[PDB]
Amino acid sequence: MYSFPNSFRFGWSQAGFQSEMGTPGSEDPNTDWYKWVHDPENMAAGLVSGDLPENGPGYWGNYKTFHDNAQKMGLKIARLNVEWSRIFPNPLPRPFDESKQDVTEVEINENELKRLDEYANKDALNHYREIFKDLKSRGLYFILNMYHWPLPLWLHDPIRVRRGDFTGPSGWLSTRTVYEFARFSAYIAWKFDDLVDEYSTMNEPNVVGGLGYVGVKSGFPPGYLSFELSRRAMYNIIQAHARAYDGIKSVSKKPVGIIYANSSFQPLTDKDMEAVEMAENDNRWWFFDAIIRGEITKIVRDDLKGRLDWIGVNYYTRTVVKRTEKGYVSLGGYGHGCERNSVSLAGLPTSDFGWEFFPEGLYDVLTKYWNRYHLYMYVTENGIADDADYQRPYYLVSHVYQVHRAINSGADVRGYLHWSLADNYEWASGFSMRFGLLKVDYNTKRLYWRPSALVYREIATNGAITDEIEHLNSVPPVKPLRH
Amino acid sequence: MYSFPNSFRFGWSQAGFQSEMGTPGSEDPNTDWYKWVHDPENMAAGLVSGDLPENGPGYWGNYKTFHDNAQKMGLKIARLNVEWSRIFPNPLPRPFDESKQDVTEVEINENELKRLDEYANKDALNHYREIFKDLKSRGLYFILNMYHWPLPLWLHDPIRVRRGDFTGPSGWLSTRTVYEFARFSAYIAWKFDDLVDEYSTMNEPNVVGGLGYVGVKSGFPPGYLSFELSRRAMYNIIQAHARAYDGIKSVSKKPVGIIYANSSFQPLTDKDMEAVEMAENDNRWWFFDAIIRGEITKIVRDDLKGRLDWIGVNYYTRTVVKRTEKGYVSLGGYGHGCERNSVSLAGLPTSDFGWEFFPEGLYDVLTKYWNRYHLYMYVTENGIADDADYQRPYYLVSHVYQVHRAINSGADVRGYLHWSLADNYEWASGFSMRFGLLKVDYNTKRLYWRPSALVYREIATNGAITDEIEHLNSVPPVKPLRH
Amino acid sequence: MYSFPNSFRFGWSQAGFQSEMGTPGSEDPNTDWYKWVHDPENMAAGLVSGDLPENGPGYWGNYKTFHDNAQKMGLKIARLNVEWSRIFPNPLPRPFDESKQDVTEVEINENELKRLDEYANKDALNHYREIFKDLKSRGLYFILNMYHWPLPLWLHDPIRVRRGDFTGPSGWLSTRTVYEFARFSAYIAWKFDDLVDEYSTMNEPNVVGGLGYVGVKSGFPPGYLSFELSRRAMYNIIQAHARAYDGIKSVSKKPVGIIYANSSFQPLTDKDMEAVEMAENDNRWWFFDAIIRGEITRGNEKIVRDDLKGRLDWIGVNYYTRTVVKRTEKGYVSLGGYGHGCERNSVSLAGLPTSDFGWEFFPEGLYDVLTKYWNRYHLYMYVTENGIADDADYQRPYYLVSHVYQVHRAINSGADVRGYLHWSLADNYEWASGFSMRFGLLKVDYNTKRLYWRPSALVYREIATNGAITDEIEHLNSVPPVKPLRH
Amino acid sequence: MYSFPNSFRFGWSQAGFQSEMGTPGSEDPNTDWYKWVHDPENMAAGLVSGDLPENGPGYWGNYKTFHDNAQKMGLKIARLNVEWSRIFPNPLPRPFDESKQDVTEVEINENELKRLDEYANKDALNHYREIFKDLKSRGLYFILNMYHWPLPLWLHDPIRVRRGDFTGPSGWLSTRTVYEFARFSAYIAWKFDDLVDEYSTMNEPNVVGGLGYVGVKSGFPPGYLSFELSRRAMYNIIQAHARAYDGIKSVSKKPVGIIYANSSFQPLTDKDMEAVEMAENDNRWWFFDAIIRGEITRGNEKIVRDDLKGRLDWIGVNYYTRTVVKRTEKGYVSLGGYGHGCERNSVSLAGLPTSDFGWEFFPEGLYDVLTKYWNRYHLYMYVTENGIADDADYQRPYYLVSHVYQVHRAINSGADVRGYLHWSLADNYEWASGFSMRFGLLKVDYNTKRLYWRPSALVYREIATNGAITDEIEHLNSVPPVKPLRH
Ligand SMILES: OC[C@H]1N/C(=N\O)[C@H](O)[C@@H](O)[C@@H]1O
Ligand SMILES: OC[C@H]1N/C(=N\O)[C@H](O)[C@@H](O)[C@@H]1O
Ligand SMILES: OC[C@H]1N/C(=N\O)[C@H](O)[C@@H](O)[C@@H]1O
Ligand SMILES: OC[C@H]1N/C(=N\O)[C@H](O)[C@@H](O)[C@@H]1O
Repeated sequence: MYSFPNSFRFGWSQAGFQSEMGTPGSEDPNTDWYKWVHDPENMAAGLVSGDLPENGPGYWGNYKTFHDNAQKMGLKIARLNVEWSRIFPNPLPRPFDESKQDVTEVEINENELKRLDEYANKDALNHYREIFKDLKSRGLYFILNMYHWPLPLWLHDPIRVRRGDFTGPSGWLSTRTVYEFARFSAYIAWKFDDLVDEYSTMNEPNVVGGLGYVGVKSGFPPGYLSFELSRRAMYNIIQAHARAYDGIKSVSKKPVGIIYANSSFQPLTDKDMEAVEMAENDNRWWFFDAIIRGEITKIVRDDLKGRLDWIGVNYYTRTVVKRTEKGYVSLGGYGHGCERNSVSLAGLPTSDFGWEFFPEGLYDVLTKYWNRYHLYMYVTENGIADDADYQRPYYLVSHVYQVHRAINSGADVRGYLHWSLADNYEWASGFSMRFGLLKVDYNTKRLYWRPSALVYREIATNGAITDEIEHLNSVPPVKPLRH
Repeated sequence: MYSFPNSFRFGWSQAGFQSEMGTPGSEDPNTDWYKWVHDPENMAAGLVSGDLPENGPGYWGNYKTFHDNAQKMGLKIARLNVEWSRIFPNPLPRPFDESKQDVTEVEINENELKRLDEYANKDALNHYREIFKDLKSRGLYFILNMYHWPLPLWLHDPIRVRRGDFTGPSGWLSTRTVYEFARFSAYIAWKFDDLVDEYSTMNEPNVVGGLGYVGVKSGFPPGYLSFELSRRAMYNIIQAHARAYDGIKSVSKKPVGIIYANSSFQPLTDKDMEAVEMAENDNRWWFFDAIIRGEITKIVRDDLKGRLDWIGVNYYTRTVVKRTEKGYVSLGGYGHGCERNSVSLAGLPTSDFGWEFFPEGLYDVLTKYWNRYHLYMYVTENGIADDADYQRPYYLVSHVYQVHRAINSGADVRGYLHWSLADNYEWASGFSMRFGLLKVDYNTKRLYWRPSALVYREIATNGAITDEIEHLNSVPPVKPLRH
Repeated sequence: MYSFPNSFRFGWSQAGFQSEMGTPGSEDPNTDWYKWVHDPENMAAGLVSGDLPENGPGYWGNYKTFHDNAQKMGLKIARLNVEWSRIFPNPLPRPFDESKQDVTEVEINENELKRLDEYANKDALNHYREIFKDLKSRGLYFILNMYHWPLPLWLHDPIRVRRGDFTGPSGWLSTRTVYEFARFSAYIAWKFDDLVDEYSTMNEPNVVGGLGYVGVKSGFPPGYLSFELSRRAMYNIIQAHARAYDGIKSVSKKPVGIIYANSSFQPLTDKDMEAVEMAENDNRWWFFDAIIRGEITRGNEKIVRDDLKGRLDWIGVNYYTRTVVKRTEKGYVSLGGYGHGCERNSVSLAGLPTSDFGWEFFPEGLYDVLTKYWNRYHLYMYVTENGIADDADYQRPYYLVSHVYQVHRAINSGADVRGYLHWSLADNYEWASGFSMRFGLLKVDYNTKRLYWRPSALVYREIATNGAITDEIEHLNSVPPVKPLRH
Repeated sequence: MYSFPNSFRFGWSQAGFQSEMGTPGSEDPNTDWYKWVHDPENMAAGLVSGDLPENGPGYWGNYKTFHDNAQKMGLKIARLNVEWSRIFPNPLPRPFDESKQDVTEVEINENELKRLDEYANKDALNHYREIFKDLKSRGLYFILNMYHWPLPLWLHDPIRVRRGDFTGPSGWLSTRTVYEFARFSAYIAWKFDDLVDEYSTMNEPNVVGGLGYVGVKSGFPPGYLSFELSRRAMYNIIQAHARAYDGIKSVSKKPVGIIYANSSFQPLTDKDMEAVEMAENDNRWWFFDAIIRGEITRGNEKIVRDDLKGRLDWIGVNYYTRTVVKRTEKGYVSLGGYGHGCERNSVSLAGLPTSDFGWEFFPEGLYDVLTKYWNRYHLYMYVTENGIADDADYQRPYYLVSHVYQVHRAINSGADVRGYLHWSLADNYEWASGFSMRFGLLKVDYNTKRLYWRPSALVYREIATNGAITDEIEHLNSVPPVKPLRH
């Protein structure tokens, strides 16, 4: 067996936009993402799937069922977010000089929170309180995340921006968003601190800036291709993180961290180890050096330094890189860039999404963070698109083993949260990518236990990979799978 | 949910030759099958795999572990056989006219059993008693089968016969075997009646005669190609069944049945329904009409009539047939005649063994037997070769559902026994075909729970296909599998 | 045997941007498409492959070898374009009210032509003359096409437009481009008419407008997503075609047609026949009714323009695969998993093999397309493109024979089809996809620029030299066996 | 370019039983193989496919058409056999001590030949003359082979032997067959020497003995499993070859060789080179050392037989794929998943594509086999068979060019190789597998008996007419791309 520390918790992560809608009464039309996936032109271009989130798994109405299943599964931790748009669906009075590059301080006090109070949707707040109380009643430790991608439409009209029009609400391109995000975060902590165990400001800010402004074929808002604007967005979201951290801490003593999108950077040949380090700097260290050490672009900002208590590690697969004349490049045919339901250039099985099986990468990522910063971590996402459940039992057990391995090496990792408890709306890809331990019938909103859920219940209830399921710490056999 | 009657039992079947050996001390070199798979010429011809049963899962030594796992899995029934060769490894004194075609009576009484007693291996008998006592102590209902293919070498030297030499011990071609089988069966019931709940005389006599003397590419002993001798073997094994039934009943009041190899015969087109009936007559009814009604080839034998209390239905897949000028033919590309790890001509997934997914066939077979004979049934075998466990969760739930369906239609089916609890020696194919709910590491003899075992535990402990696993009553998705 | 009329020609089609560059001194850096595929942001987004056209098959320098192989293969017809950008690399003097929606007339006279002649690149002109004279010396009948997608940069900066900046050169969004295209076409006809047998104004305007402004994941310039701007570009390209036809006719008596991208629209179920007609209207008839019958929609009204009516002598049918459509509450939709929307090197939802590009094998659609055009307009046709992405040459022998058979079938039904031009003689630069998609009868080694005959080229030679699908290769009129192929 | 010597010939090989029947009046029901494939028990066991040779490509009636296509394809050599059973359908008079292990001499003189002539079927003889004269009229050099597996039923009843009854005609288990084969070969030479350029005594004796008595799942007659009887049959077939060589030489001055089934033995790891040598000894050298050097094992002793020594003028190299071997405690073993032991239409354990028959693409092995024979014996060779089961023709263009290149390489290294004969010109009856395995350059429609040129036939014509792999097809000297193929 592989036994975990008595305090280690197994659980799951999910997001508001992806899971909440589906039950009549749950509809939240007020985000950039809602508008984006309903857009006629985006649909015709195939940038979005045509599936709509209001036809979703219905966590808003059915949360008690989700929680019942999580409890039966032996889970002891959950990470979810509140949707900003639900709490503040209408524009807030403008506060503050918008032309200033840096946002070093956002003053938040009791009076200001009471004023914000008057703009908040009370029905939304009460409902979230009901969801989280039910969550806590199952013995679930609660990590509350403030943001998992959708912005209020009054902060970002993504179609205007796609069209090249920067005169409207411009999302992460505007310091007004940084300012309001800080206040929103403080406001939520102020309202929910009694229920929350730990906080995250944000989920994967690198993906928001990266796919929003560079990887435009991904169909992420606002899909405006610009290196310069991707930089500006990332700069703003970093400041937003720091200002949200200060805002939360003005109102709570609880740990505040951040959740980030990771890949394990692997050398194509033994001559590519420098390329790996350059990739890690460019995709990981530059960001965390900003919010932990205050290092940014080359100065030190005291308002950025030390704004992090813990690191949420999301991990799915690797990225293979090679050294280049001018620098380095990532290679197609490995990691996230494989054919769906096939095999990578290394002969490793790929998921319904075309992502390569590579659990060793998780050990790489956890130990590298630990060695650099010595901040404790949760694995906040790890899972696989696999409606049939062919690969998931292996994917699950193998990655859990790599976590045990990281802890064995000295890394302080305090939980593993699978993505996800149930199938949900996979962004521009729609419902066809199914990540759940539980299968969703979208017609009836019924949840079914895929065999991996029975496997995870084994792990969670025992706090270990048991002797009986240890064989799943291996690669899915490729011979019976599609090539 | 699909709930079964309170008296219905879920369990498993296994065979002595396939599971017993593997632990030092368990070796049984005294069968036709042992000699057959060790034969240098058979190995060079590829008729046998080259794997040897003494390197097996080791039920002989490890039975307590098998039973522990079965109990944890919620199983309540088991069907196993004693190996004839273990109990009588040495030739018995010749009794009886060998030239007579019919064996209508075998006189067995107390004195004769006491005499046989003096030739029996006491160590083997005591060991089986230990295995079965442990089995009963887990709350397992016990179906004891007398025969599952290997014969004592002193009754059958299969290499001599393969070579065309009929002067030696000739197995089912000799009425001496019919005579000794009747006595052996009576002897075992006499020794074990206190432990046994129900009896089977034989496992799949049609396969012994069919592959032994016609389907010679299967590498089954003695591999002598002869329509005439296949008929003679089948004639003898039928009489053997009847004489074993009388012999058991001379010593016990408990139910005595037989286990038979079934296929669901399906019409290629709607013009082939006559072909189906001809196939069913030729492969099923002729045999059961002999041992139930005494009808044989065209007379009635009173010594054959009514020799059956129950029917063991083994079922894996269908056979597609078409009408022919001269009669009917079976079609390649369906049922058992598909490519391994692929798809049939109907687009249905095939197993590691090349067998087509067709659970509806089981409903067909159970209801047809019920309607003809009105004898109660157990599903004595059903399973799939699937080391990876990709298809098994679906195979398991789908077939269990078809049993529920048969019962719903009025058929008296009293249990479902999966083939098998753990991986074992798949005859001429060796160890590579893995049918277990539990995976065997043959190096250490350790057993692991494949996810289907967790699924089966759900079914068995609840006496139902539960709401949560009901989605597995479907065909494995073929898109992610090999074509 | 399937024998063709004695006058029928077998040949090939090729485009300037895709095949010219690759030999020393052949580079043409002056187009929208050149800038588009070199753009750092386009490359990082994966909109373009990273492959560059200047590393291509080298027709500019190696044309004699291309033509040697075409002659050896028994080909008797070719359709190529001149690249506008090579002839006019620098801007011409502003002539004309850019605010006017319609361009009903473009006056071109001999004096105007002689002025234009002062701005034309003479080396480029002379080189094209050398290429075309060699072509004609092989006994190849010559269809000269004026345009096959790239525009001079001075007429379109696609990066600016991608960024949503409409103050610069805007390509088909500007009537200036319409005006200049007319003059350009008249000019090329004026200079080359002695070498040309028939003219086409343009290749697949519907793709330029459709992928440029709607199908933006395709990585075609300017990649600005706008239904309204797609409509505007299509409106301009239609009037450009008409003005180019009048311009060519002012200087030549020869036939002037257009080449258009076709799909065979097929009903998912027997209840989807209406859906097909609606798709045919929306993707085909609306365009050809504008340039043949003068019928068109301007803003929100349905009018006849006398300046558009009758501007077409022949139709170039480009055809690769079908589109499967189904009827919807609000209209019709096309279905993934058939036609061009399949997995690469696999099988469609109908069990038909797909190409290296994920396009479904459906030769029957060529019969559908040819006979439908014939019955509507009764204008003669050439099949101006038909071919398959297939480096290994597994499917091409079947693809070629089967589609050629379908043209024999169309003629048999009464359709006036005068030739079949395979895409392409050799591998070339497949737009945003780069070099990996190989459509050639001849394989190109891009390192040495050497050409190799795939077995389909030997098959094609059998067809062309005999003017028939011979008895000996007739079995290739069938679907490539799927069992040995990837699924 | 890979150019061959001016004297080198490209051609094909074909067998009587596999190609002759299919036309009215061509049936030969009088062989062991005919009875074997019609046998009800063999059919029900799946030992044989159920396909029947009398439904075959019809060379007996259509030979002129076969030869027309071979001439069109530029072929200059052919190797065929006469079927023994057609010439002597009824038993001959018993001559000779059947209990003697060795047959050191078979006296044949002109008087004996004239007596044999009284029993020969004259219609069959005249028909073969007609076939062979037509063959020679195409400029085809003629290798006549005496035997390619089927024996007259009066010499072998394979069902009896399958049943373990050795009292009837026992085929290669009886010296009577050795004795009669010698007379038969002398006889055919006597009758046909004016038409023949070179002779082979037999095709692949090692397969006859090996699959007949050991590899019994292959469904080859008599399918009686016995190491000892396999040894006995191989011993007899060896002496039959020697006696047939002396018999032919008594009547002809022409070269007399033998055709043998080859595999290239390859080491799994660098520690398996000894294993290869042992496999080469056991599967190849032991046989050829008997008939060239007279070295052999009788019962349990190693002797030189003067009556076996030097009975060979040339070696026919048949080659399809490799065998991968590894060293074992007790010796060596060959490995599944490489060579002929792969899944059909898939990839081997080495990632190389497999044929319709599950045979791995390994042209390098032909170089290995040719040079090894050359270095051991210094006898000239023809590649007498090489080809692939491939109905679709996906892999054959690569298979053909690559193996032909390997023969060019062998000659380059000094090996005297005088021709390459593809198996086969057209599809035919593949033994126990039936018609489904298609090896032809030409595809056969078995309903009409029409022949079609697969693209590989056009490729082969390029090679044969030029006497070279030309520059234009040189890219086919490569492995078929696996990505678009089934795995
Ligand atoms: O793609 C799976 C999963 N992965 C994610 N990042 O990699 C997102 O956080 C989550 O919203 C998404 O659903
Ligand atoms: O082939 C699976 C299984 N199936 C069986 N019959 O179909 C045999 O009873 C059993 O011994 C064998 O292992
Ligand atoms: O996609 C192949 C081919 N097909 C075309 N239309 O479909 C284009 O005219 C041509 O430039 C392109 O290369
Ligand atoms: O298996 C193809 C071919 N190969 C052969 N040896 O390998 C035989 O001589 C020939 O008869 C057979 O048809």
